[PDB]
Amino acid sequence: FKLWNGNFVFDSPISKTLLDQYATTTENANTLPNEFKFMRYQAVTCEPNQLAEKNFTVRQLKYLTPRETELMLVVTMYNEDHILLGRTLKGIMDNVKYMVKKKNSSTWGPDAWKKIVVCIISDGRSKINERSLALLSSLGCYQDGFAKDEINEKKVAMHVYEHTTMINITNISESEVSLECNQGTVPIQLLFCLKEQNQKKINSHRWAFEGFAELLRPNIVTLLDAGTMPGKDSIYQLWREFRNPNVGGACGEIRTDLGKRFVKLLNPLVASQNFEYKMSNILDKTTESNFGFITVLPGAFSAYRFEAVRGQPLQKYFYGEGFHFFSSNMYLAEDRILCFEVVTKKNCNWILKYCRSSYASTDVPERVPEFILQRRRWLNGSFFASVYSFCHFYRVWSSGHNIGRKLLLTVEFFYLFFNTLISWFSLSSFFLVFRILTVSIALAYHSAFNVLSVIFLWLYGICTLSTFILSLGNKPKSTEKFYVLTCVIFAVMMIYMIFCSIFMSVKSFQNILKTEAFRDIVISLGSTYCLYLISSIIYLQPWHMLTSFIQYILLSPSYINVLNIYAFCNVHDLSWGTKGAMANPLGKINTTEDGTFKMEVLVSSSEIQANYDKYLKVLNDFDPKSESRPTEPSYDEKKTGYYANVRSLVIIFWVITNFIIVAVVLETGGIADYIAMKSISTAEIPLMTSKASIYFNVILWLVALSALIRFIGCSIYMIVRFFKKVTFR
Amino acid sequence: FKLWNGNFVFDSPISKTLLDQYATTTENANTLPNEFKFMRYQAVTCEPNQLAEKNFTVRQLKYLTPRETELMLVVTMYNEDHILLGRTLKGIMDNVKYMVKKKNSSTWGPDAWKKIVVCIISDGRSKINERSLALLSSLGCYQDGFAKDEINEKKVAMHVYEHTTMINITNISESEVSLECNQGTVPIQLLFCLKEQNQKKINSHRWAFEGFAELLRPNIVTLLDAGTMPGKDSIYQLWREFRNPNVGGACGEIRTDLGKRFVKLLNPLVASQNFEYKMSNILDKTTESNFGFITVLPGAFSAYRFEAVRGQPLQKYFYGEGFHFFSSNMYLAEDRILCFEVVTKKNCNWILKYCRSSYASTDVPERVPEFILQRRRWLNGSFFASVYSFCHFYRVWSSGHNIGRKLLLTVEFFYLFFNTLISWFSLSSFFLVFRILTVSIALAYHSAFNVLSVIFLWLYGICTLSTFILSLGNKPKSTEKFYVLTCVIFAVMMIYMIFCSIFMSVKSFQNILKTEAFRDIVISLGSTYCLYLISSIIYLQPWHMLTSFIQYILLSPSYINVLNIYAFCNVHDLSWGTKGAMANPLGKINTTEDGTFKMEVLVSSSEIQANYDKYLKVLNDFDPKSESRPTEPSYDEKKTGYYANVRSLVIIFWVITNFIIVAVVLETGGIADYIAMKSISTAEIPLMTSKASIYFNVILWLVALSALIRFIGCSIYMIVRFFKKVTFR
Ligand SMILES: CCCCCC/C=C\CCCCCCCC(=O)O[C@H](COC(=O)CCCCCCCCCCCCCCC)COP(=O)(O)OCCN
Ligand SMILES: CCCCCC/C=C\CCCCCCCC(=O)O[C@H](COC(=O)CCCCCCCCCCCCCCC)COP(=O)(O)OCCN
Ligand SMILES: CCCCCCCCCCCCCC
Ligand SMILES: CCCCCCCCCCCCCC
Ligand SMILES: CCCCCCCCCCCCCC
Ligand SMILES: CCCCCCCCCCCCCC
Ligand SMILES: CCCCCCCCCCCCCC
Ligand SMILES: CCCCCCCCCCCCCC
Ligand SMILES: CCCCCCCCCCCCCC
Ligand SMILES: CCCCCCCCCCCCCC
Ligand SMILES: CCCCCCCCCCCCCC
Ligand SMILES: CCCCCCCCCCCCCC
Ligand SMILES: CCCCCCCCCCCCCC
Ligand SMILES: CCCCCCCCCCCCCC
Ligand SMILES: CCCCCCCCCCCCCC
Ligand SMILES: CCCCCCCCCCCCCC
Ligand SMILES: CCCCCCCCCCCCCC
Ligand SMILES: CCCCCCCCCCCCCC
Ligand SMILES: CCCCCCCCCCCC
Ligand SMILES: CCCCCCCCCCCC
Ligand SMILES: CCCCCCCCCCCC
Ligand SMILES: CCCCCCCCCCCC
Ligand SMILES: CCCCCCCCCCCC
Ligand SMILES: CCCCCCCCCCCC
Ligand SMILES: CCCCCCCCCCCC
Ligand SMILES: CCCCCCCCCCCC
Ligand SMILES: CCCCCCCCCCCC
Ligand SMILES: CCCCCCCCCCCC
Ligand SMILES: CCCCCCC
Ligand SMILES: CCCCCCC
Ligand SMILES: CCCCCCC
Ligand SMILES: CCCCCCC
Ligand SMILES: CCCCCCC
Ligand SMILES: CCCCCCC
Ligand SMILES: CCCCCCC
Ligand SMILES: CCCCCCC
Ligand SMILES: CCCCCCC
Ligand SMILES: CCCCCCC
Ligand SMILES: CCCCCCC
Ligand SMILES: CCCCCCC
Ligand SMILES: CCCCCCC
Ligand SMILES: CCCCCCC
Repeated sequence: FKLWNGNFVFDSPISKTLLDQYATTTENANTLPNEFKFMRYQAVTCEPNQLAEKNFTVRQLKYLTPRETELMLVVTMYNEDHILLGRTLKGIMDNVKYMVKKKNSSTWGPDAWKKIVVCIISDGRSKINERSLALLSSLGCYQDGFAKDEINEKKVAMHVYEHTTMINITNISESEVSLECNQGTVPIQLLFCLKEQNQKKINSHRWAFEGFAELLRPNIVTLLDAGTMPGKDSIYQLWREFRNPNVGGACGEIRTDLGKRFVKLLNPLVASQNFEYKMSNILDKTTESNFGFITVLPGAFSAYRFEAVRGQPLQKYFYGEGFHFFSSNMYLAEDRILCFEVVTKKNCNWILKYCRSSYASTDVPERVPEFILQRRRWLNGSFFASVYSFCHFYRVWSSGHNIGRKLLLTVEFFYLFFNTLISWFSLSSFFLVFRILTVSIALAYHSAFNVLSVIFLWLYGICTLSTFILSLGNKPKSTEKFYVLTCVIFAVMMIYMIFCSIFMSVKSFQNILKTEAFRDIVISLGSTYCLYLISSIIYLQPWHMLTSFIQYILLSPSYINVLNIYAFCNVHDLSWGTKGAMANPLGKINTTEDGTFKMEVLVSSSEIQANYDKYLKVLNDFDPKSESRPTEPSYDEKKTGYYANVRSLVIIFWVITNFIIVAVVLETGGIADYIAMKSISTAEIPLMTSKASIYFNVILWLVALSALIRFIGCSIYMIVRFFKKVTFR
Repeated sequence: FKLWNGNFVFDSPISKTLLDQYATTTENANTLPNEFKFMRYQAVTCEPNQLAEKNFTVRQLKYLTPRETELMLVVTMYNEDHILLGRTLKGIMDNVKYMVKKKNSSTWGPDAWKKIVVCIISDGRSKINERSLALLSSLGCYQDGFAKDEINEKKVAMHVYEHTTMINITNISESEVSLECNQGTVPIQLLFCLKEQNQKKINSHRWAFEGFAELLRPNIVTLLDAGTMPGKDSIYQLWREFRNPNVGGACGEIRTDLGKRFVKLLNPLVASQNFEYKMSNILDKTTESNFGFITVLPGAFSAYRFEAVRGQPLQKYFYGEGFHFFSSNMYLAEDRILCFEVVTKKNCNWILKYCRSSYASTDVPERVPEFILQRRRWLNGSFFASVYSFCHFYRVWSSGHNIGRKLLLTVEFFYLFFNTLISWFSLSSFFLVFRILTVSIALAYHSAFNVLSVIFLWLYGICTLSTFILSLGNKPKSTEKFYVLTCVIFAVMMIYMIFCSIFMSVKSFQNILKTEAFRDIVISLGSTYCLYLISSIIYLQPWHMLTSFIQYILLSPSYINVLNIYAFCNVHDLSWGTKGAMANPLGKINTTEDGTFKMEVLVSSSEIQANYDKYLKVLNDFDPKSESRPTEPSYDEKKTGYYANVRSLVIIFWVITNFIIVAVVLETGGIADYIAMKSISTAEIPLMTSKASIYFNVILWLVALSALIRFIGCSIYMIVRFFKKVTFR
């Protein structure tokens, strides 16, 4: 063969069984376009940054009339099953089919399938699922065979497969995938590109944004994840948000999958997450979109404009530039930095908008060990992305917005840090609320309320201590039975804490009709629970305020005492290092010959004496006077020693600054003794002071105050969207 | 060559420069015995258990008159310097020289160097120090060259080098080693045997006890360690302990090296360990030897009788037989099991005796991070070896002792467990002593004693919490500067605690001459410190009660709060597992040809269709109805999950059972509130109760009581030895 400009570009045909299916579609089975009956293979053996410099090309450039690209759909995966992968492909194909049948459109039409380009980017050739790859092979986009790993002393970086198929999935069952090819199917051009070795996930986005997108030059770049299934017309609704030239990014809403006939609602750990997803798409995202800055939830469905993300925003996302705090830990925020660098771009004005008429369902974990490992990634990233934004809020004023937008963004950057500070102090708030409430009901009614207030404290301190020891030196998959018991214990504590307040409040009412507990039934149940229901009704989805609202309350104590403790003890996921310097000089003959053969035996007396004097000389030049610097750690074992130091300094500052709040309200830590000894000179300790009644009201005023802003923000968004709908109708 | 019975046995000569030195010794430089001018090499390529079964042999068996062995000295090492190795060899050579000049002896004499056989067992061929091996090469016991790694599809297990040298070291300086060969030097038979791959240290003892010792068949087997230097005649004095046939093992005493002209006494961390070594060889070892059961200190100098340790004692030391508590953690006790299985041997009667006229000096750590990592091995082994002995104390009565010895051993097995229980509860004892003493001086004199009692509690709780976080998820070599600060803080706390007691006691005396603090200067300073001095004077080494007694007191709080915390959080030294299943099918050509060459390209349409059909068939047979058992952990990654579970269960039971003692004396943990609420029905909390004065005397009575037994035991041993000396004179 004659390789093309130093590159191995091969062109193979397809199976005979597959071509016959395509032949039935046309009205004359004699000829077919070359794009429908071939599969271009090529090896890259270079970097994604210099893909266009090494005379590399894609299949879209070399046409009689060059094709333009309007949407580039990226779909990353890593050893997912062949059922999770099919769900995303089925959702993608239906949207493309929908966008073809549009009658009146200046962009889309009956020949609009030449714009969308699907791009699957797998990770690792030895880690991809065996069954998932067979699904791609059944679509005509994979052929076993050519896997050249090197070309002229150049290891290949990644393999590129590409083909324009005409088979789209019809129905995904629980154990089967239905494939069909009829007159009502649209062709989908695939660009399956498989990587060689495992390189995390940020490198996968580097192969797309800096790689193929640099050759195709699309308008919009949409990000997906294997498992997420877009809706019937979710692709089209998200594309309509770029009508005005100010938007530089968008995302829809994400929903949980309830199985078949709503069967997955009996699980207390699935119904709990069904209420948390709803309350995040109704109270938080709308309020963030009002100002003009949003952060996409993990697993969601997002799209960026390729003109906005080009240059500085992409330079500080991939590389980001030692061992400095804001440069070495910045990978923990995932892509939340990309959303922040777009709004604050110099001499430009881009805003992020939240679309509501585009949804994407997904599955959720149903076991406890698997559910803890997932939130570990979310919490560590949502905590660092708000500390980075607050310390760099001055960069908004160097942008190109007007005067109103800058002031509106500065307020939101403070309102987010206030929410972060509330969540940082939530470990010492729950204990104080639990302790000032059980004691206060024992000083008023006695009876059996005196022993129950001592059993629950010891049952709390034992479960809290065991979570710190099992998170610093153990895995959550080994000891699975203990976490379930801890969750049940916390749920029971929550039930008792709820009952005590109702009892005290009803007694207070009966003793004044026939105060800390008087306004406790007025602000924590009348102004917090009512606004949630009103906001849900306004959002026109009021069917989750009774379905799965009880289960979320019982698992509330396990969101701040089992999930925050594990997420802070595992920040960087270090691995130290073993290595080893095996003796390179080895394999001295094999003596395979049974006998006779003597090989080479040194008998040279002079050589023997030279060797003996060569070992005798080593003991001479030993003087340690010039003490050389000890062998410093490489670079891979010295960076690990830095991740272990910035992680032990966060656990200490999180425990010490939370115990100070407890030793100012409860007068623990030896402070009450100090007052008593000061009072015995000019001698006893009260059980409860007056500082436990001021604090018990402040921590409940902030809870209902933060639920008041989320209602005004949710209502303004709907009011504006209703007028937009009326005007555009 | 004609290999011997399936074994590669080669015989090389020595360097010409080395033979000339030997030639000067004899009175006729014409001939020399073959043992003095050759070096036998052999590869083992088998197991130590079956060394004699594969027709293997040593150089001592094939003589005109077979030689018998009286002492087999084992010297293990692992990447030690060439100065530490020379110190042991110089000490060994001087003892052999001393044992030759004895005039009247029925065993030793002028030709007694044929009995002692030195055996150096290095570990790892790629880990041995390159400079230390040159010292062996300069002795005529190593030749670079033949290092065959395989023979007829059989990997070599270990390499055997052996030669009878005649050069002994004269003086070891700080940077040089002096070698000489004169008329007053004795030959030493070396058996340097170098291992192939790193296999810990228990395997090294298996190569000796089950290996060479099975062919040489010695009388006594002495154990050493590179770095330990025996005394002038320490070998001979330890051999005299086997005169009577009841002894089945012995050991001497170990001392610290004070450098040159006592220069290493200025270090507070070296002087502290100088007083701990003395108090262990004067109060503990003598008392244990009185009963008849002793445990050798780490790094010491011990000897066993090969007849006593043969069979069951060696079968349960190496193998010891699942995942059971007393079978999987038994490797933590090192060789302390061997000492226990000798005394309780079935139908036999062996006792362990402690010799006092044989010493061996060694170096000690002088940095803090290096000192913490060493005691981590000692504490984890001395705690498990006493729990195993107490739960199996019934095995003494099945032995062959008389009636008195069984009763004497049963008492000692309880007295050791009592000492272990005292040390298990030492975390909550120091805090109680520190807290009941600083508060009590603030309720009597006020002034500045009210603020100092609150600063020290907060300064204690911050240093105690940071030691649990830095030991469960960090290495002690990284954060070196924090441990030094923690030690200084604890030392200052100790000084303040000492001053408070003296102040209170002198006030108590002055207020009765012109009670908890009255007998506090009578039992904790009059009956504890005096008995130490009396025992030291009786031992005839009373020069360490003022030299390094102050430094040991200041570092006393750091022996139970920095060393016990780190030793319990790191019990098994687990490493989890990474592994990885790299794609075995790989290496798809190299395409090295610049052009033209097409190699093999499949174009077979039928084969292509068959391939497409075999990838299409995988999606068919997928039915998950028969849910197979998930892939269980191998055996190496499942055992690690068991070591992590038995280690988190020890840290929890050590913290919970120590906080209960604090919540019964100080009435913390919510218990005082319970009493107050019970008292408000039929309402305040006292600062100090009467249980803090009963406990403060009990914990000081046990301290001076345990120092009273160690004096009687130390005196009885010396009284008996004096009569033995008088009778044997
Ligand atoms: C010997 C200890 C064994 C257990 C170790 C557990 C693990 C980690 C280290 C813990 C360090 C703190 C040990 C406190 C020991 C204790 O039981 O001491 C009590 C409680 O004292 C209080 O206030 C209670 C303080 C609770 C602290 C919880 C953790 C806080 C972390 C940050 C610590 C910062 C400094 C805190 C200093 C106290 C003193 O009671 P009292 O004599 O005043 O009772 C007077 C009644 N009339
Ligand atoms: C929110 C916590 C943040 C810090 C977490 C630190 C790390 C690990 C988990 C610690 C679990 C225990 C938390 C105790 C919280 C606390 O500050 O609570 C106090 C102290 O209470 C006491 O007694 C002091 C108890 C000290 C316990 C030290 C460790 C013991 C380990 C085993 C625990 C076994 C169960 C113990 C139950 C208490 C209640 O003070 P009060 O309202 O009675 O003061 C009345 C004055 N008139
Ligand atoms: C008569 C006053 C004392 C009554 C004590 C009753 C205790 C009942 C405890 C029941 C279990 C509580 C949860 C473990
Ligand atoms: C004088 C009476 C004292 C009674 C103390 C009762 C203490 C009960 C502790 C229960 C702990 C339960 C842990 C699971
Ligand atoms: C199979 C995984 C289940 C996870 C949730 C466990 C239950 C949590 C709530 C318990 C409530 C108990 C009320 C009595
Ligand atoms: C005079 C009425 C006394 C009522 C006492 C009730 C005690 C609490 C009972 C329920 C405890 C929590 C069970 C989960
Ligand atoms: C100095 C850089 C390394 C820090 C390692 C962690 C030190 C933790 C102990 C000190 C905590 C101080 C809290 C006020
Ligand atoms: C070599 C030592 C490196 C220490 C790095 C410490 C970085 C600062 C950590 C601050 C943590 C603050 C948490 C709120
Ligand atoms: C390292 C910082 C330590 C701060 C300690 C603060 C202790 C609490 C002081 C409370 C003062 C007011 C008491 C009523
Ligand atoms: C989550 C809010 C943290 C900061 C405020 C905490 C309370 C401060 C004390 C309030 C009570 C009054 C004490 C004098
Ligand atoms: C006049 C009564 C109060 C006096 C307070 C004096 C405090 C002195 C503290 C000195 C440092 C203590 C160790 C940090
Ligand atoms: C009403 C006056 C209260 C005074 C409280 C003083 C607390 C001092 C705490 C010192 C902590 C030092 C840690 C290193
Ligand atoms: C170089 C390593 C030193 C280790 C010991 C540090 C000092 C311990 C004792 C401090 C005493 C301080 C008295 C004021
Ligand atoms: C009436 C006399 C009062 C004396 C007060 C002494 C206070 C303690 C001083 C030393 C503190 C510890 C220093 C290391
Ligand atoms: C009374 C203390 C109970 C502690 C339970 C939590 C620790 C469990 C560790 C893992 C145990 C695995 C075998 C059951
Ligand atoms: C698979 C779970 C294994 C758990 C093993 C637990 C063994 C017993 C540990 C007891 C520790 C006692 C310390 C005093
Ligand atoms: C798991 C075991 C828990 C035991 C709790 C014991 C608490 C202390 C009881 C003290 C009773 C006497 C008080 C004066
Ligand atoms: C180290 C000894 C541990 C066992 C005994 C601990 C003290 C027991 C209580 C003594 C005081 C009296 C309480 C009623
Ligand atoms: C260079 C590192 C700076 C870290 C700044 C952290 C600020 C945290 C919030 C402080 C105010 C509550
Ligand atoms: C972010 C939440 C912080 C903690 C708020 C209070 C939790 C307990 C509420 C109990 C209601 C009965
Ligand atoms: C969550 C509530 C659990 C207990 C059931 C309600 C108890 C109400 C008591 C009212 C007394 C007047
Ligand atoms: C930032 C750590 C928590 C403490 C915040 C300040 C508390 C001041 C209390 C003053 C009481 C008089
Ligand atoms: C973050 C908001 C903190 C508000 C603290 C208010 C404290 C008020 C003390 C006096 C009440 C009468
Ligand atoms: C099978 C495991 C048995 C462990 C026994 C431990 C005993 C510890 C001492 C109990 C009495 C204080
Ligand atoms: C094994 C030792 C346990 C703790 C004994 C008491 C320690 C503090 C002594 C203070 C003397 C002034
Ligand atoms: C270890 C002692 C440090 C303080 C110096 C001695 C103080 C003695 C005070 C006596 C008062 C009567
Ligand atoms: C074994 C764990 C520590 C507790 C030992 C028993 C204490 C009993 C105290 C009884 C007080 C009335
Ligand atoms: C291990 C020895 C424990 C001894 C406990 C004695 C308790 C005595 C209580 C009554 C004193 C008057
Ligand atoms: C998943 C079946 C119900 C579990 C209930 C746990 C409390
Ligand atoms: C770059 C660090 C800025 C800190 C600001 C704290 C208000
Ligand atoms: C130029 C910086 C202006 C900050 C305004 C904060 C409200
Ligand atoms: C972007 C339209 C003006 C906003 C002004 C906010 C004060
Ligand atoms: C009144 C004391 C009761 C102790 C046992 C409660 C279960
Ligand atoms: C899946 C394991 C369930 C254990 C329940 C313990 C209460
Ligand atoms: C349309 C701008 C609204 C700003 C205030 C949002 C709460
Ligand atoms: C080793 C030189 C003296 C150190 C003293 C540390 C307190
Ligand atoms: C084999 C376990 C014996 C336990 C004895 C406890 C006294
Ligand atoms: C046969 C067991 C006898 C035990 C005696 C203990 C003193
Ligand atoms: C071994 C000599 C007899 C000892 C009896 C101890 C009671
Ligand atoms: C009397 C209060 C003093 C507080 C500061 C002590 C250093
Ligand atoms: C060797 C490092 C010494 C640090 C001293 C800090 C007080
Ligand atoms: C010679 C036996 C002595 C037994 C008692 C030792 C304290």
